[PDB]
Amino acid sequence: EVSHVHKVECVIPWLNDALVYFTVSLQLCQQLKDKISVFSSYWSYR
Amino acid sequence: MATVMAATAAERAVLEEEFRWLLHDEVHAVLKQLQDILKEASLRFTLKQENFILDQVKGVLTLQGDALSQADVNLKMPRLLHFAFREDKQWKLQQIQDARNHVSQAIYLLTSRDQSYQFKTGAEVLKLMDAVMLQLTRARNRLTTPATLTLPEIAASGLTRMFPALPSDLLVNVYINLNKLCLTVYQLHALQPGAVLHSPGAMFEWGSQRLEVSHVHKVECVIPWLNDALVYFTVSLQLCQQLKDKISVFSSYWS
Amino acid sequence: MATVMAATAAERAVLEEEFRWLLHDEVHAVLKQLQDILKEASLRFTLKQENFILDQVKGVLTLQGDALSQADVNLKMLLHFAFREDKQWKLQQIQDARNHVSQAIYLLTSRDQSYQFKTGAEVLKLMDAVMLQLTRARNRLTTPATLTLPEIAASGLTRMFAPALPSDLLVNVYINLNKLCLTVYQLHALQPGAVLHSPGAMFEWGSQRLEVSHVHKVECVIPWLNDALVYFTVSLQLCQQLKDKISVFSSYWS
Amino acid sequence: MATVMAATAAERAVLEEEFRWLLHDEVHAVLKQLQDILKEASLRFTLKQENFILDQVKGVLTLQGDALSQADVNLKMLLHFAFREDKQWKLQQIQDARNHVSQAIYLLTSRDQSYQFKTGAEVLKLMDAVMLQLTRARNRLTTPATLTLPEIAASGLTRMFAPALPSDLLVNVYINLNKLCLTVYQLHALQPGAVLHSPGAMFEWGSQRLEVSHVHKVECVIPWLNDALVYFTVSLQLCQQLKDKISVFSSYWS
Amino acid sequence: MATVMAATAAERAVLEEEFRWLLHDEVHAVLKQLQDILKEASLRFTLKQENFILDQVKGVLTLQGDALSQADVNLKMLLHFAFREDKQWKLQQIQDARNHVSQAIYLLTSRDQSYQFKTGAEVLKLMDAVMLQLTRARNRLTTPATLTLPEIAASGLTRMFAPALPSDLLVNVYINLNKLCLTVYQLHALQPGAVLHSPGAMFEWGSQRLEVSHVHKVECVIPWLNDALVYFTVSLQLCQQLKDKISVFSSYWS
Amino acid sequence: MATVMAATAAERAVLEEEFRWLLHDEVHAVLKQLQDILKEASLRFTLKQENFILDQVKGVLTLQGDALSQADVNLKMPRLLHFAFREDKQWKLQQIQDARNHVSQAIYLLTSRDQSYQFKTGAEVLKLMDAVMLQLTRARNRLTTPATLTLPEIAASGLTRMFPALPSDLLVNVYINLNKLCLTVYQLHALQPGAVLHSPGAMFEWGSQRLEVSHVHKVECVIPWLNDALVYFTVSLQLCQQLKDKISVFSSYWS
Amino acid sequence: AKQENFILGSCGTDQVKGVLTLQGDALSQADVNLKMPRNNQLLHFAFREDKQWKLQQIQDARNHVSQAIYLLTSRDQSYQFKTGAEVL
Repeated sequence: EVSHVHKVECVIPWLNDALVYFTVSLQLCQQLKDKISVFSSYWSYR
Repeated sequence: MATVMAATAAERAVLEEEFRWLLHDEVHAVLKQLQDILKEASLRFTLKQENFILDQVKGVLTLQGDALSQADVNLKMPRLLHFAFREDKQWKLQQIQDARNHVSQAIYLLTSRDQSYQFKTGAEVLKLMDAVMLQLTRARNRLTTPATLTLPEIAASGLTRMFPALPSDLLVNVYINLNKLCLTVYQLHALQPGAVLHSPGAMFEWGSQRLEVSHVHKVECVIPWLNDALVYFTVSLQLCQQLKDKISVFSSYWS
Repeated sequence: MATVMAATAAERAVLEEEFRWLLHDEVHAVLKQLQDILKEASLRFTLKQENFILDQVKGVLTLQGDALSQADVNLKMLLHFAFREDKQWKLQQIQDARNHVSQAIYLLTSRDQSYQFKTGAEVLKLMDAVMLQLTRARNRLTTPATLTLPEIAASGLTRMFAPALPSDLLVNVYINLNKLCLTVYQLHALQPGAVLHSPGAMFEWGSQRLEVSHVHKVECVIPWLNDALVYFTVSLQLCQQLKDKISVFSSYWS
Repeated sequence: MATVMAATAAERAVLEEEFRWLLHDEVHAVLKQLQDILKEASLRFTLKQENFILDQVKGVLTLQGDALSQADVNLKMLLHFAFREDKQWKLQQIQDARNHVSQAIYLLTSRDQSYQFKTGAEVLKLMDAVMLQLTRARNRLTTPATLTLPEIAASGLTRMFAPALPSDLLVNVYINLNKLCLTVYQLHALQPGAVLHSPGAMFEWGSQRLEVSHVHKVECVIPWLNDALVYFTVSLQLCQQLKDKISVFSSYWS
Repeated sequence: MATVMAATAAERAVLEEEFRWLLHDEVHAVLKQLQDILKEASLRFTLKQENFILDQVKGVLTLQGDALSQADVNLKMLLHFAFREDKQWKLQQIQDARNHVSQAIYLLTSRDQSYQFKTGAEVLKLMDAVMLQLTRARNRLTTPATLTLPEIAASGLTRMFAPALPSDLLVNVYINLNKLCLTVYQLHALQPGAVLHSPGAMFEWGSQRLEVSHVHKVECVIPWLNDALVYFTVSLQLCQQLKDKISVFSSYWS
Repeated sequence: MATVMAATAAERAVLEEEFRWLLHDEVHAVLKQLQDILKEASLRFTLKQENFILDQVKGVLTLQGDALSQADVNLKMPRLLHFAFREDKQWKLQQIQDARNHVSQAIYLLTSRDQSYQFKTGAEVLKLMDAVMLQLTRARNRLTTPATLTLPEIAASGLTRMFPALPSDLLVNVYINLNKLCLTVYQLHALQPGAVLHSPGAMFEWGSQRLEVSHVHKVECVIPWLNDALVYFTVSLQLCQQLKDKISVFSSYWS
Repeated sequence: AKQENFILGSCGTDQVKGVLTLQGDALSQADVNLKMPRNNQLLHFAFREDKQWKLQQIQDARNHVSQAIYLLTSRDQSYQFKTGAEVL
């Protein structure tokens, strides 16, 4: 049986950087998708 | 008594949930059917007949997909003249390209969704339906005769350049009208010392000269695969509308 | 099965209904209590002590309702002052407070006590209105900060004393929450804003520039003002309690 | 040029992202601190002094948690009173306060500390909930104004004294923010409302009409109540600070 | 009849127009007054007394603006302390308050006084902004509750005394609304949170665990802080009055 | 001066009130007219002609209300075959039932209101109008040719079972198109080792076999009472729209 | 420079403290002090030989990153797209 639980933690700066990069990239992708959909809904991409 | 009310509330909650699953299955069924129909509609725009014969002015046009690959025209005057393209050249009909784009977008809207999520209110389905229907109605609308094409725009069109090379008493326009490939010849008349009418007696300026439409000759021919495509659009629109209506009935029923 | 479910909507709906009747009775109980308390608060303002004695300045003021009917003041600088004729200086704070009380009571008595309880937002609006009136009355009773020394000078009170008084003295009488306050400002013009009310404050008056050299403040508790304030506090709490219960109810069944 | 602009959306988006991680860490830091402080505040209410001595009336009260286990009172009118058996009178204010604390702590411990910060409106809602619980606890600890003399009479406390006591006396024990309060109301029925709690207040009880002739009030500071209140104040300020920082952030990047 | 009705829209519209010009003049009057008062409040923070004397601990502090330039302290435990060099400890509360004042004044002076009165919601927004700045200044001046003993220890002030001082003493200097406050915490580490600031409070510092054994608090009124606070209160009331009049107007003609 | 402004304000208040009564009377007038027209439209769906003769394929159909009581069909092949129902059986046309339901609902919307209340803003009238118009437009839409009927749905329809009993090289469909009773015969062709087109060359699966439509024969005949009903729908829709527009003009006029 | 040693926990607030050396996805060291079971005792543990503890989360994430980059780089960046749907 678990009697006690001890949890310690630390920010990992480069992991944090990675997450930030993932999020920002996701945002770039969605913005591009939105522009493409907006344009394409009326005009042809080519 | 609280036990009655709780067991009870569980009974209504169960019925509503089961109905939510029914509606889930209905939604995805209709969506799948939409992808099938719309992909067939898509297949109609790319390669079926290619040569078409179009009154008192006659024409043989070879149309491959969206490209009017050739256009051979005979005009019977009070006198007959005969025209053709540069042999090497193709005139693209923008309406078909546009329509094909809208179809492509609709199909993307249908295939870029996870067909595996649990059912919700429906407002999201409603938005999907609106998007798809907008694309379909736009495709159909583009296929229809554009009213806002001026005679100077027709003159400035590449099609005039595309013919033996011919005078400035004649303008030639080829367009699509729903389910019909259309050839129109405008016979003109320079005037002695707007542009929207397209009827005999319409006036406009071109180049640096002022011109009047003297006569208009209109011939047309049904394009079978365009007709199939339009039929597909209509059916898809109705399927979408039916799904929207059922979702509304459901949502109002349990609220 | 649909019969189970119909029985079920019925029993839930019955419980909720009965609870709305409970809340109905509670609302009107509280409202009636509010009218009682507020009418007593009202009775404090109309007509109980009238003479009041207010350590280097002392004064005897006769206050009748909102009217300061007499003010006999002794100042050690001993010089002595009184009112002329039988004239009364009205303390506007009391008038204003009485007005807010009157309005609250109107809000309570001009309503249909055959309410057949609806939702509660209407009750909530009523509660807000009444509470606004009460809090405003109490706020007015409190010492007004935004009174300038030139406004004090331009007040009729300065004109009001017998013998006719000097331009090195200003007299102000006001109410601070629940105690009659008498303040004497001793000035003297300087050789060749107005908000601080403290020694060393400067301001203009008439066509001359003056500085407050010191300030004398005496005060005395007014029992019926205290009663009124207690009534305001209790009424506010009753209102708040009703609002909170209504919110709990409405969130409970929604 | 589009490449410049893409680089540009990238750098702005990176800065904003990093700042959201900062705000993420700040939020959880504050939340953890709130749980610590509030759990200590909670520990003050459960089980530290138990015997308390409360100038013309004096009393010795033994208070265990929310239960007034004994109350031995001497009154100069000298007469002497005590509890019967080993019975305890519960002070509901403490119970209520403890409930609000319990709720706040639940609000803090029943949340996912793997938040991956979103916007802040959710944090803001949490902050509002907790602050409401704290402010309510503190408000309850404060002297309730809306307690009528007949409610005091109908309270079990009157029944609770040994020897069995007279109908010219009422006894009330309550908590005012942080100090145990004992009040004795001396009455006497008149010959052929209820809210003021002051000498000269009139009310009905049983089938007889009574008037408060005078009131005796003694009080004593309760150290752990004071600790709890200090905790409430500090927690409220921490919450407010977090709300304000979130608002600054959200307005800054919007 | 339409002529009657046209005349009629004309007369109503004229009355409402004239009243908007009245409200226009009132708004700008109040605004100008606010700039005057707030600029004086501002003048209190920049440069008037500088030396202050703050019953078992006593101290002489020289405070210049926001900078505590010197602090000579005597403690009975008699031991004596002072600053090193000619260094100044800045009291951040004063800096913050001065910032809020600066912002309020900007809000007032960066606006077009050729307003041609519109509706009032814009005025209301301005009033809200200014009032927020004032209330924040005042709140900051008040004693911060959320300061932990380890934060006090980590403060530069502990490092700041000559002779270099012991680890059984902590010194904190802060401002509480309007009076310079000096507090000495007497500690002693125990044998093998931090928020209460009272005797018997426990916390960690460095790598050791410490408990506050007792606390000594002395304070002294700062006259110009008091003036500033009075200014804040008056400004807040002026703002509130303007808001209320605007609301009455807008509800009156709607 | 306040007396001027008050008497004055009373003058405008009086004019606006009187106009509100005018609009009240107009609203109820239009509503009554709607009940009359719609009840006549309703009466058209229940009992007028019952026998109908419907190109190169011919038919005599007996239609009673919503029930196709009999359908006698001659098909002229390259060779003629003759078909009839079980004599005893009736095929119900769902479009008519649906339309009749919408009409019933519209009439309920009109008759279940107190024709005696004082006039208000109109938003309530606007909602009533929207409801009624939705019912009418739905009735009309249902009467129209349903596009979303697949060939396998036609095969799975009871109508096929209803005929002497006939092969699986023939499918028979009877439906309504606005103002025309329609009979369509699909001539099929099993294929050697979607379904939406309804045109020659369309493919689909049925039973456990794969089939292709080889030819399509379409005949139709006007149904007089359906035409009357449709005319009624159109007129009612216009009456509703006119009332909506007038109410909007009023409400914008006095705001 | 990129950080390799990380401090988890404090001496006073926690009963566990650790200095973990994390290299890429690999936990190369975990040097841990535990103040258990009593508040004056302390036990000590640390990695054994030159071992790598793989944090699977980091490896997986890195794989997905690689795949995304592949999707972007497995294209002729002089490739004109045909429809908008292809880009989507």
